[PDB]
Amino acid sequence: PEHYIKHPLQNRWALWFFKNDKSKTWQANLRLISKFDTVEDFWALYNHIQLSSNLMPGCDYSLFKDGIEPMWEDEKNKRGGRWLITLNKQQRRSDLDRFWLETLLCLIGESFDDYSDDVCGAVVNVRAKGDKIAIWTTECENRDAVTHIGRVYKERLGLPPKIVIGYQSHADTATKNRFVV
Repeated sequence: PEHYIKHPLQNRWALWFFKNDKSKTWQANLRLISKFDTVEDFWALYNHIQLSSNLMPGCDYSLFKDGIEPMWEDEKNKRGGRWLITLNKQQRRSDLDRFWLETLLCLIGESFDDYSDDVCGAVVNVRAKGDKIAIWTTECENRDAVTHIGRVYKERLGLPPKIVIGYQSHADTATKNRFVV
């Protein structure tokens, strides 16, 4: 049966796109692209869309578990936060696309062991002043889960142990770091 069945993923995922249009509210600029729940359907989608480095400034991609919208207000994000990766203008070229794909694989591959259930999704923001990639988790007070996801993520990204990344709550963002690894 390994011959003809697609490989189902642990979760079904939704990809979202955001395009900055000052005519519209922020929520109105957020749009679901499509969903998938197999490895094959993931790659069909990835191979079909623009690399993040080719997006116009002001655009975002978001990959979230089906039923979680990529906004702070979702029940699964209101008490959560994000591990934040900040990219200077030069890293748009060097690391943006490879960091984002690694992040996508950390999500769909459930790479954070027992704490993968705390993952909600990830977001890449393409911006003229500097890009951002982040993994969103559901509960910023679960120190074990947050710091563990943060350590795994930093290692999968290949970041030097010289560098530090930080985790901030969405509540703080909507109005500093809570954890660092």
